[PDB]
Amino acid sequence: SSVVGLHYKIGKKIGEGSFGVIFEGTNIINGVPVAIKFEPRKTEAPQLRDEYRTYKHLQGCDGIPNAYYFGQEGLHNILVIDLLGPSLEDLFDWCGRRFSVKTVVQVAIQMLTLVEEVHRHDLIYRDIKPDNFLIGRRGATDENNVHLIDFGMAKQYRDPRTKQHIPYREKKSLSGTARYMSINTHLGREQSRRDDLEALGHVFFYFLRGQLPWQGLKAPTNKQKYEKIGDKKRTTPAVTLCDGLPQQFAEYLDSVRSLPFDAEPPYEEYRMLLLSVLDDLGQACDGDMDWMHLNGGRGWDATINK
Ligand SMILES: Cc1ccc2c(-c3ccncc3)c(-c3ccc(F)cc3)nn2c1
Repeated sequence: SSVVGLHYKIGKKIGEGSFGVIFEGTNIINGVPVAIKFEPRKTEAPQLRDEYRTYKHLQGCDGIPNAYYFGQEGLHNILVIDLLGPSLEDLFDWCGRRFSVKTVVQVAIQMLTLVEEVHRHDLIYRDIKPDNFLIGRRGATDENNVHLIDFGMAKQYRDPRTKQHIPYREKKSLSGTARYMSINTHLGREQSRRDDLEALGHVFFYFLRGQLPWQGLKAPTNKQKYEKIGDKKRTTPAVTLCDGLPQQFAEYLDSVRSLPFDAEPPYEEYRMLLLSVLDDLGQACDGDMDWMHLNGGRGWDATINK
C-alpha cells in the first residue's frame, strides 16, 4: 500500500540513521511533509516505540519535531515525525569541513539549549554527534534553526517525580560514536548530563578545526581503537585543542569535564561564555550561518551538494 498510518503517503527514501530505513512522505489530509522511519517488527531490542514516546515526552519543545503516528502495518513498525532539512554534518561537508567561529557560537548555543531541554525532561541523550542535529526546511520559519532527532540512545537519568539521580556505576559497554563521546564513556562509566555536554564540546572543536586529533587512529580491533581515542582525549589538553581559537571553547570543555556526576550543569553560564566570543571578535548574534552563503547565496541544493 502506498499509504501508511492511514494518512501518510510514502515518498522518496532517505535511508539515514542506522541506514535505519527512513523515507520522506506527505500527510494526505493536509499536505504536511513528514519523515517516516520503519523498524523490523520483531526484535530483541526494539527502540522505535520508546522513541515515539520520547518525542511525545518532549512535545512542544522547540527544535524537537512532532511525532504524529506510531503503528503497525504488517512487516515493520512505523514512526512518523516532522520532515526536517540536512544535518550539521551535511552542511559541514558542503562548507568545506570548517565552520566559522561565528557559525559555531550560534549553533553551539542552540545545541546547548536543545540538550538542556532534553535534560529538563529527565533524559540524557547519549548519542551526541553532528549527524543528528538538523536544520529546517527551506522557506520555513525554522529553516536555519538547529533541531534534534533520533532518541534511540536516550535514557532516563533521574526519576521524574522525585528528581533523584541514577546511581553512579561502571563497567558499561562502550557504544556511541567514539569521535565525540565523553572521556567517562570511554572508561565505561555511567553517563549523565555532563557527558552530553562534553560531547558537545568535542563537536564544537570538530567544527572549528575541521578535525579532531583522535581521528584517523588505527588498531587491530574496535575495542583497542576506542581505547586509543580515549587515551588521546586525556593527553590532549583543552588548551591545545583550541590553539588559534577563542579560549572560551577550551574553558567550556574543561569545565564540563570537571562537572560532578549528578551535578546540574550551568547551561546559561555556558551559553554566556560562548556568546562572549562574539563580543571579543566584534560580531553580532544575528543568525547568519555559513551554509546560507552556499551556491551564490542560495544555500545547500540537492543537485550540487550531496
Ligand atoms: C542520521 C539521521 C539523519 C536524519 C534523520 C531523520 C530525519 C531526516 C530528515 N527529516 C526528519 C528526520 C531521522 C528520523 C528519525 C526518526 C524518525 F521517526 C524519522 C526520521 N533520523 N535521522 C537520522
